Amino acid sequence: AMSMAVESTGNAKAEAESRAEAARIEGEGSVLQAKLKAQALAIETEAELE
Amino acid sequence: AMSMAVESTGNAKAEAESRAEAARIEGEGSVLQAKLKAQALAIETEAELE
Repeated sequence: AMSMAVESTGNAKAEAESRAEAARIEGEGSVLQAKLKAQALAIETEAELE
Repeated sequence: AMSMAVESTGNAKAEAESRAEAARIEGEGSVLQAKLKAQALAIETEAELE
């Protein structure tokens, strides 16, 4: 029982930390997409402003 | 369990940091597109202004 218990806990922490680390860096990805697509829209309509 | 755990966490951080770094620089891409397509529209209708 405890054998396949640690089996199951690791086996699911597997498909867990997978999507988890993917989430980490897809998130910091959108973080800099934010900082950037900011300066995109921020000055598109700064020239179009004028 | 912990073996395929670190497997899964890296395997998903893979498809994560992929879209993440793509997001980084597609974002800074639109950032300068912004600074530029600004000066595009900013003076199209500066001559058309006149």
